[PDB]
Amino acid sequence: SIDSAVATYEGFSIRVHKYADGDANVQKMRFDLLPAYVCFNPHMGGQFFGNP
Amino acid sequence: SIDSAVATYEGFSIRVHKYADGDANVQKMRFDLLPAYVCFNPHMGGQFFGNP
Amino acid sequence: TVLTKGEIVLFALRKFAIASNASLTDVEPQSIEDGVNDLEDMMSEWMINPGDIGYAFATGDEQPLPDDESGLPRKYKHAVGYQLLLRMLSDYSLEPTPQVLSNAQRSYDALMTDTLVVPSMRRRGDFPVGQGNKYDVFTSDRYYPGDLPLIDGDIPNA
Amino acid sequence: TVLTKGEIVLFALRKFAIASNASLTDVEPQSIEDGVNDLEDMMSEWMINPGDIGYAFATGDEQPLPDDESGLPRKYKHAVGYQLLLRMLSDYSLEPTPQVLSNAQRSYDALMTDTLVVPSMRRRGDFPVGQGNKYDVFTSDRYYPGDL
Amino acid sequence: TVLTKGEIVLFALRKFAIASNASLTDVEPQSIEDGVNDLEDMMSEWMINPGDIGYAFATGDEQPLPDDESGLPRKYKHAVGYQLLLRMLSDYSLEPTPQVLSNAQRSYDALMTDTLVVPSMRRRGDFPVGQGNKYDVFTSDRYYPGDLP
Repeated sequence: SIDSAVATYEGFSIRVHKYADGDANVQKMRFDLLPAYVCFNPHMGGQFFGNP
Repeated sequence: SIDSAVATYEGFSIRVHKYADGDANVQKMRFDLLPAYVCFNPHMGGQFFGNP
Repeated sequence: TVLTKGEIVLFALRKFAIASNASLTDVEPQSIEDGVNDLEDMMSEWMINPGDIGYAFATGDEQPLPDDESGLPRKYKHAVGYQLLLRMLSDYSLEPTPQVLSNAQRSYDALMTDTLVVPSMRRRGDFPVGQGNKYDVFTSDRYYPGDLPLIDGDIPNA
Repeated sequence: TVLTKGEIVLFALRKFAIASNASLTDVEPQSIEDGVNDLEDMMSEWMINPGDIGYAFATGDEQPLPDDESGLPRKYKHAVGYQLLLRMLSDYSLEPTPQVLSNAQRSYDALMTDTLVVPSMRRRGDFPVGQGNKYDVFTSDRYYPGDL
Repeated sequence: TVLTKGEIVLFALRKFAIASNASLTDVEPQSIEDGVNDLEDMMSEWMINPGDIGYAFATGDEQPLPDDESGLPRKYKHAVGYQLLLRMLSDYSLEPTPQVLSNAQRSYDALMTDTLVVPSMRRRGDFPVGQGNKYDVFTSDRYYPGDLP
């Protein structure tokens, strides 16, 4: 029971929540996102620099 | 994200909110109005009494 | 008439004839002190099963004394005395008798009868209230209360 | 007030017919040491079947002493003492009377009454929640979580 | 406060009052080693019916000593001592009292409760997983896998 919506920005979805504090009479919002990472094979990447 | 309504009385609108902060069968209500006052020229009003 | 702590142990000793008023032999004060301590401990332990019955516990670091009042009414003296007497027979290497056991059981039943309370079952809270009660959509009287809902707020993942 | 170790041992000894003013006998230090060690072992095993009663153990390899503080509430004294007496009685080749057994059982039941659990099992997790509470807006779950 | 193998034997002797600190008559040292051997063999057989409880065995060609660390927690002391006492009373031509039997039974039941384990039955492996599980995303989703290994 909290008002919410979903936004999109370059194929990334971000959930926005809107709620308020009663006694203090203050409104606030928040944006969240939850990522996850993998590394399949370390032998397929690295760093390259100009050789002498 | 708080249930509310608007009540009218002699052309004055009052905002009412209900919330349930606390976890002991404790509910809360509040009614509010914000007034604005201006004085144009003090030389056009005042107090008057009787005279002997 | 106030019921002193020290009167209970004397009542028990008189009842089982260990030491009485008209006795050519009497027990030392150390045994009386131990009996008062045992009474205090048993009254502390009675807070759970028999429940509070108004006993006056010693306040602070002060030790119990036989001359201090206990706050117990007169109607509880027999029950408390029988319970204490049964709890402090093995101190003197003795054994109870069937008549004393029956008297103790009867006194305990009398004590438990007075403090008996039978709770009642309240309605669930999702139980409809009939149209005959003339409820209103204005209020939440359409159902019985006692649900404690809507504790939402911060601290997410709920 | 404050309940210390050893005083429970003295209570058990006095309650049975050993080392009491009524019998005019005197307490012997070997009995005190044996009682303290038996109390330590008994509480260590009591950590299992009864939940806990807030006993205080020795920290490190320091030996227990009769002047130490057990930390138990005074409402467990009779139960602990009666159990400890029942465990000591075999040392002096003595058998208990039925009244002592009844007193110990009553004290143990009183102790057990104050340590109930009643887990109150919850729903499964695939159990549907009703449509009457409007699981689209008022709540987020469409099925019960079932665990924490 | 480590628990030694010799302390359990002393506890077993004191409990039935065969010998104690104030006995005025103590047992010969051979009985102590006999009790240690009996305890070791009792644990060897306890490896079968009850679960292992962390006992330390004299691995190698050596033999146990009364000053060797047992490795048991203090909570098992009464249980082990009572069981050993019941095992070795007949050595001295005696007979246990009902209270000792009840105490030993209570301690043994406490140990059993502490070491209890309850298996959970898995599905056979020919059980059809429901269509509502989206069973074409991983393997062992068209049917349950069953017990592993």
